[PDB]
Amino acid sequence: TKSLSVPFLERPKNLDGTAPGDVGFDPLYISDLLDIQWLRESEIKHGRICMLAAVGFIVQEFVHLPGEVFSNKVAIDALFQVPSGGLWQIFLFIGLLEFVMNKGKMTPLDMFSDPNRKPGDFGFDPLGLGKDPQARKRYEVAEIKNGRLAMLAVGGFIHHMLLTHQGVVEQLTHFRSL
Amino acid sequence: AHNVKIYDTCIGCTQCVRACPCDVLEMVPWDGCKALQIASAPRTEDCVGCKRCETACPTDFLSIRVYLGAETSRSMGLAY
Amino acid sequence: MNKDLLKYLSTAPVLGVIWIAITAAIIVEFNRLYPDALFFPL
Amino acid sequence: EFNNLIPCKESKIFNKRLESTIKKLENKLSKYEVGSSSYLAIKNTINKTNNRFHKYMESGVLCGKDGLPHLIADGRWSHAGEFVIPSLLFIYISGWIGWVGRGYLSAIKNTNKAIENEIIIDVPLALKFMSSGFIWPLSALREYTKGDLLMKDSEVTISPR
Amino acid sequence: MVQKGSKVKILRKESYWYQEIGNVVTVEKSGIKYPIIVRFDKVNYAGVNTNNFASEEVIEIEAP
Amino acid sequence: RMSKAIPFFPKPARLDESMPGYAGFDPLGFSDKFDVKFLQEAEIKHCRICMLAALGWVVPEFWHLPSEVFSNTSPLAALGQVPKLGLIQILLLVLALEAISLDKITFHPEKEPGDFGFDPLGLGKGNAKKWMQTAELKNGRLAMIAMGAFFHQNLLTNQGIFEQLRTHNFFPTTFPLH
Ligand code: CLA
Ligand code: CLA
Ligand code: CLA
Ligand SMILES: CC1=C(/C=C/C(C)=C/C=C/C(C)=C/C=C/C=C(C)/C=C/C=C(C)/C=C/C2=C(C)C[C@@H](O)CC2(C)C)C(C)(C)C[C@H](O)C1
Ligand SMILES: CC1=C(/C=C/C(C)=C/C=C/C(C)=C\C=C\C=C(C)\C=C\C=C(C)\C=C\C2=C(C)CCCC2(C)C)C(C)(C)CCC1
Ligand SMILES: CCCCCCCCCCCCO[C@@H]1O[C@H](CO)[C@@H](O[C@H]2O[C@H](CO)[C@@H](O)[C@H](O)[C@H]2O)[C@H](O)[C@H]1O
Repeated sequence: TKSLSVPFLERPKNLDGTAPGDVGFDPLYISDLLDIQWLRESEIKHGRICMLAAVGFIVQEFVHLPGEVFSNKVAIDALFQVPSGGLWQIFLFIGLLEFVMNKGKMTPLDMFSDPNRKPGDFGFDPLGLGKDPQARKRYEVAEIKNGRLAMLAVGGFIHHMLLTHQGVVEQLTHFRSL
Repeated sequence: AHNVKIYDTCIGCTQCVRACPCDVLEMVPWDGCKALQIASAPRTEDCVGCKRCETACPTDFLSIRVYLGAETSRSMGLAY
Repeated sequence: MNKDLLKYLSTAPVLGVIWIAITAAIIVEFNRLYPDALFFPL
Repeated sequence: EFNNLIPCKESKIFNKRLESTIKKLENKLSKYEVGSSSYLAIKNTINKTNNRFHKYMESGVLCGKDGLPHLIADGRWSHAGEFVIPSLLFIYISGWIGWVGRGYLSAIKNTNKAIENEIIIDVPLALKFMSSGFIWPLSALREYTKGDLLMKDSEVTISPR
Repeated sequence: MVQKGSKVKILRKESYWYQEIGNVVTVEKSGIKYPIIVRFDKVNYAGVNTNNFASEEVIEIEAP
Repeated sequence: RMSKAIPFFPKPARLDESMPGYAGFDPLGFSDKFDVKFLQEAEIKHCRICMLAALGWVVPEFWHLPSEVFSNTSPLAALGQVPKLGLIQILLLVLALEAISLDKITFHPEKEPGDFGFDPLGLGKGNAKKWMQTAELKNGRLAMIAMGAFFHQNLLTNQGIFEQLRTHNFFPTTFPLH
């Protein structure tokens, strides 16, 4: 009857230990307030963005596109340096992706209207890495664990940059304390 | 005197008669409803126009209706 | 968390006050950090 | 046009308002000791006042002969921030509140707790609707064309005529 | 045919529930001027949710 | 079942493959509420106006009437320059033509949308009707988009389309106009 990760709390009813990444961690019982399918989708999506963003923060410190506009090795400062017109094109393209990927079903009321729709699963496996059922099941957990880690990392990266105004690697090499 | 009329939607519940503080109303035999009775207003010269009868009536719209009219000492409720 | 207590926290006036207080706080905090916005800056 | 108005940065009355406001605050400041909490409070008001006047000066908002900002709300885009953009923001938010509230009402009518859920909110159900408000314009438009937005006149009660 | 369990639309204009739908509760024998008893979800201004109607004053929507 | 244009949306209920210019594209579902024949008439009328307007927008840059008054290659500027008596005559023609369209939709609802019996050369008579009907709509739809471009761009530049392309006046430096 108890949570696995927090053994002194009753297990949340919507966490049945089936979904990848489930160790019954929900001490605030958020999964009682909000729909678990929507929560799971949201978790994976936050993870995938942060995985890219983490890689983005590092690569942007070293590699750049041509021009002084696409310089700046601090990622938070680079946001305000690059052309604003370019940011709009990214935004509107993401909008199109969000619409197409979700087949125009973009809210907790309708996103999981089709029974076959599963959280995070857009049927995207070009190289066929998850052909093996057993391997795919491991990868599902790895995706979520890496996404979870990247979320916390990007939280760090951003707050470190706000505090120092140095790059990720720049800060490590020239570590200055508070 | 005030005019009191009873319409044919009456279900013979007796609540208007019971509500009336001036004994204006009474129940009389009828065929039109399951209760086999209808409200009647034989003594409207004693009606003060308080409309307690209408408050009591359960039908929609009302089956008893009070139209306020020519005032008398009785209808104005004067003890002087 | 206790279901009866949670039911009480779901009553109209309790949710009313909490939600209005959060909304009010948001407006206060916007005006505390970005004061005197007569118009959208552009 | 707007010959009766002038940019607030070009306005002598608008500038005099700054001077007179600050002059009053500096008189108030002189009554307190440097470093005291009172002194610092007055200094913050002086800084905040300066920031406000300079912000309006740099904005290109027009000033009247009173030396106060006057807003133009006729639709011209050079004053979009004064009314049109606030308006779009208001409509988006207010439409959201209305749309999610309408959605919740309809959901609970299809239950046995149609009345109970009005005075004791089903909070999970409410949050589901509240979360879904961001595309209310499209939702509302489709609902209208589907014939699901409105009841027929013959299906709503009316009084005698 | 209107009978117990029928959904009916109300056509009496002075009714609180004019043009609304109620549920038939019973139909009285014959000779009764208003034999169809209907129940509603909404209460009227007097607080009642039931009233008697004639056949002319109602029209059936659903079957039972 | 599904729309051709948007494969993850349902087919519009009141449109069919038999209709000219059908791609099953009606996501907002205006064909469900409004009369389809009326929408078809409306679409064709817009199509025809914009095709003439688009061509009329560009032809003066190559050749214009022999005078100083008809020499303004910016079309919205030209509107202010040309004789008012001339514009009045254009207006009266338009009013006359709309009187005929009004008469069609009011007193002759049997007639096909856009059908004024105007085919001097018999181009879409026999076994080319479906084709030409589609070609009319496709070219009209293109012109409608083109007129959106032409009008708004002229507002910015106060130039004709070819004058804008030639001078490379691609970006708005003039907004806001007022
Ligand atoms: C036109 C552009 C567009 C469109 C149509 C969509 C559409 C969608 N997005 Mg996407 N998104 C976009 C751009 C877009 N997105 C961009 C540019 C990013 C950054 C990469 C994202 C990142 C993103 C995330 C992380 C998530 C979505 C989700 C969604 C879905 C729910 C949207 C919603 O309810 O938002 C309305 C907004 C709200 C209800 C509240 C958030 C308010 C703002 C926008 C951001 C909050 C920031 C703040 C710091 C949050 C933390 C505060 C505190 C708790 C610590 C919907 C399919 C969600 C989803 O799929 O869940 C299942 C989801 O979790 N999107
Ligand atoms: C979801 C709730 C909702 C919606 C969609 C509407 C919509 C409307 N109202 Mg109604 N109204 C409401 C609640 C709502 N109202 C409430 C609670 C009251 C009592 C104060 C009223 C009292 C009222 C009056 C007196 C009038 C309207 C009118 C209208 C119409 C025009 C807009 C307007 O004047 O609003 C004005 C309404 C207000 C200023 C009241 C405040 C609205 C509150 C803040 C909304 C409550 C939201 C709810 C608590 C959210 C919970 C959702 C959550 C559980 C998911 C429009 C159909 C007018 C009309 O008939 O035009 C044809 C009109 O004269 N309304
Ligand atoms: C301008 C008028 C116009 C009209 C009346 C139509 C009408 C139609 N189109 Mg066509 N279409 C148009 C332009 C138009 N289209 C353009 C420019 C394109 C190129 C993208 C297309 C591409 C297209 C395809 C691929 C298909 C259609 C189809 C259809 C039919 C079904 C969809 C529908 O109901 O749209 C009605 C929608 C609108 C009129 C747009 C909505 C307008 C906004 C949201 C409201 C406000 C607009 C504006 C501000 C009002 C100004 C008023 C004025 C006084 C200034 C219907 C006959 C389908 C069909 O079956 O063909 C037979 C179909 O498959 N259209
Ligand atoms: C200006 C000009 C230049 C021209 C600039 C030009 C050519 C460069 C354009 C660069 C573009 C193509 C980059 C594209 C940007 C790609 C973005 C960043 C992708 C966003 C991905 C998201 C973040 C997905 C998130 C999500 C995922 C993870 C999962 C989904 O479920 C949900 C969503 C939410 C979609 C130069 C270079 C010539 C120099 C000169 O000096 C000036
Ligand atoms: C632009 C502009 C202007 C003007 C404007 C105008 C003039 C307007 C009008 C408008 C109009 C004339 C309108 C109308 C309308 C109508 C109707 C008929 C409506 C309806 C609606 C509805 C039905 C809705 C519903 C809803 C939603 C959608 C959301 C949520 C809630 C609800 C449910 C309520 C000005 C100058 C001021 C300023 C500048 C700009
Ligand atoms: C002339 C002006 C040109 C500019 C027009 C720009 C608009 C472009 C339209 C894109 C297509 C929109 O199509 C519209 O999508 C939304 C989803 O976003 C659908 O909406 C559906 O899903 C949303 C959320 O997923 C639900 O809240 C809603 O109840 C449901 O109807 C509509 O059923 C569909 O009609």
